[PDB]
Amino acid sequence: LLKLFTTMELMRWSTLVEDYGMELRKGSLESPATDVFGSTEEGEKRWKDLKNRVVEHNIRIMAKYYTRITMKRMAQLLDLSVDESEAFLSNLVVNKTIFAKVDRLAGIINFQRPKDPNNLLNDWSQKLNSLMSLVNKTTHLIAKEEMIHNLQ
Amino acid sequence: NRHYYSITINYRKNELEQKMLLNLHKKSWMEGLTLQDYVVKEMLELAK
Repeated sequence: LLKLFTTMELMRWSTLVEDYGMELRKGSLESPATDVFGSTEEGEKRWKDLKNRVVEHNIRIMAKYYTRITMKRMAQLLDLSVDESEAFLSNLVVNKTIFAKVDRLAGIINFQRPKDPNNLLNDWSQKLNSLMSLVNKTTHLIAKEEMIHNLQ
Repeated sequence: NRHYYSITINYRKNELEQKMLLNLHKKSWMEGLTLQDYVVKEMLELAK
């Protein structure tokens, strides 16, 4: 459960079927696994919520990542196919708080979502970081060079 | 001025100190390390 939540990295739905469907037969507690998974009229709606969990498990880290990957590669790394991608990603683009990017044009998508409104942070990051690290390069490299010629 | 008058006070040179105060002053205010800024993208709108 926690491993499905720390940095999350991908998941396979069938390995989850294994790990959390052998718990519906293995008994130590048996009633919460019944109420969440073993039940049908609500437990199967919670299986649907588990499908929400596996697809949001996809979508959260794929909103964190994947700048310039294609689409069939996307669906096969979603572990759910392209029609399943339009279903399973329409019902989380109705979340309408993650901005992503797809195109067709033959079946090929792209990325870099904000269309880069930046020439500013290039200067900021690049030049301020590099120039201040270079003014540190004096203050501490000649410090260590003077140290290694204190000890010589 | 009933029994008072000011006096001359010059601010005389210290060759031991004047050029190095100038060194402190200038070479610590010309970019500090002289390598730092050599803001810029919103003063566009501010200046226009």
